[PDB]
Amino acid sequence: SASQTKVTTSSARGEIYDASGKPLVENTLKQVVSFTRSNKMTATDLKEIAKKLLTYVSISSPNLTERQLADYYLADPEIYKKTVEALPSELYNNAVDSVPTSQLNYTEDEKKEIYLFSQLNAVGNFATGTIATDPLNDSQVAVIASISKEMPGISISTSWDRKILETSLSSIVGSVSSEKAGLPAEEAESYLKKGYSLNDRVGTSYLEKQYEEVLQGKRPVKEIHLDKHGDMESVENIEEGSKGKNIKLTIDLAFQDSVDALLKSYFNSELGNGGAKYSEGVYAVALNPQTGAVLSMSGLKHDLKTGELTPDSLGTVTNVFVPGSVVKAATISSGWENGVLSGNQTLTDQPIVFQGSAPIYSWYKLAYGSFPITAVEALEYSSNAYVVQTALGIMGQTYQPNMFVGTSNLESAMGKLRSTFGEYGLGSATGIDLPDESTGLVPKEYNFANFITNAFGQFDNYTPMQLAQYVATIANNGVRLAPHIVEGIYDNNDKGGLGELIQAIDTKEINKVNISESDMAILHQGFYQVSHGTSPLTTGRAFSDGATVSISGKTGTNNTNAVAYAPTENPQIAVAVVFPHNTNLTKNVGPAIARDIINLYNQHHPM
Ligand SMILES: [Zn+2]
Repeated sequence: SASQTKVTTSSARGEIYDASGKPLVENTLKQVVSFTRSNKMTATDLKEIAKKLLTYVSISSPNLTERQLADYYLADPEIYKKTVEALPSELYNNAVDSVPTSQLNYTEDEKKEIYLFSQLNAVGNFATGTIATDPLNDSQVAVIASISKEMPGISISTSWDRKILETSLSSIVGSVSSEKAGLPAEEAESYLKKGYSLNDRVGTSYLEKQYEEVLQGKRPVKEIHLDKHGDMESVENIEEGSKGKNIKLTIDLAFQDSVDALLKSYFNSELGNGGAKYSEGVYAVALNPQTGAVLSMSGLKHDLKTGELTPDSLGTVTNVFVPGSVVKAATISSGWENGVLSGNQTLTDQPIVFQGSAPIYSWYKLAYGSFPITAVEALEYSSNAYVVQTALGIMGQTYQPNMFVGTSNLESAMGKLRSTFGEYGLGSATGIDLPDESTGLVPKEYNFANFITNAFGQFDNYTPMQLAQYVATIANNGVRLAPHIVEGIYDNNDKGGLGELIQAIDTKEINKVNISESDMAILHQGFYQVSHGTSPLTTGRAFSDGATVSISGKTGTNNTNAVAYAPTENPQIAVAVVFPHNTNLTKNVGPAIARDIINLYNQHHPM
């Protein structure tokens, strides 16, 4: 029978780099007081160590918990034997812990040695823990190092402050927990199970959290074995510690910055002319449709209460917007999957009149009367009649003007429409490499009118990322890919910086949309004619106006959203622009913004 026990110490966190290698985070090296605890140190011994250490360190904002107050009170061996004396070893510690009031009389200078006592008390037997204090300077550290021998247990070691660098990707990088705030409390149990200490610093937000396993530094491990009582025999080493592995993003700072500037430019323009007065902002996501790589995620928040403009790149994955007409492709796709439409089917474009409700029109209203229209043309002219007749078909009915609609098949129809939408990413999880994306506002309580509006993008709300995946799906011929913001995992070179490739994050297929290849080609013809058409009803000629490459896309019609991919023949970029609640009917900047993003990218990475 011999006693076994192993202790661990954390290392430097890996760093985060943009597509070109610029660092986005900083490990600033610092020196800290460390404490190594022995099974032999009593609480009175620990008290004596705190008081000696208080002469050398500064303690500013001590926020002691009752648990800590009581531990310090009960340290006195005589006062512990007395407090349990009046009660009706671990169970005996906890019951005696509910026996004293925390209304104790400790001077402010007293509260300081209680804080330190706490820090020493938190360190497990034989382990080496950090003793959090105010920043120590070079001279202050040299004093402590020289008188360490007088406080057995105390030493000076090297730690690291984590800081985020001022860039447009600073919001996406996320946060890491302090060594004082320690391991996050509502998750403490699930980390201890993994191997983490109590005062470890771990990603609590966005990328730091998502790639925690990659960024966390490898630990140096030591074993200690115990004799008879459980006392230290010798201190043997198992594993030598190293800096965490690095991650490189798919986003390039230069490009991201130029998209932010372009969004601000268009937003102010629209704000100035009054069109954007009640608009919450403008968001843009550009993806690579062959891989799912995220090329930029930009956002500009306009506060409707003060008026201020602030960056909001996370809005692309957390905020939801009515999509408008850009979703017409997904509704037509649903008609094909549910046997309502056959290839490029001709419908009458007519006002849609249901009993007990206002007629439904398209943007051109009555200007051309009723006329035959194909699926290609339905996308090109952005026809509501077409998608409304399609939706009504999914519900099992043929449109006749003035019809009373039976709603016996409404849950089934809505389910089928949303199911198709979900295949494109609209209302479902995108797969993106962040801990918590919104999946959109998809209401479970709805009626017939809602089902119909949903068909032309006027009910379910989606995020800008979902809308980008949708059009990247069309660009990738129906094969929907998980977006990823990280490109590969990287080693470190000789002095803690971007070394060589460990594991390139590879493409992930999620599903393939259940439509024919020729049906997918009909959606491609539609999206092309939106931008290249010659009809008075053609809706997106602005996509082509000064384009350096051939753009295909779809406008959203209040609402000035747009989606696009390019080049048409061999798509390498797919973009979604979300510009909610813009009242300018005159000129539609949605397509213009998407074109410019695509031009921006083409100038940066030639296609
Ligand atoms: Zn051993």
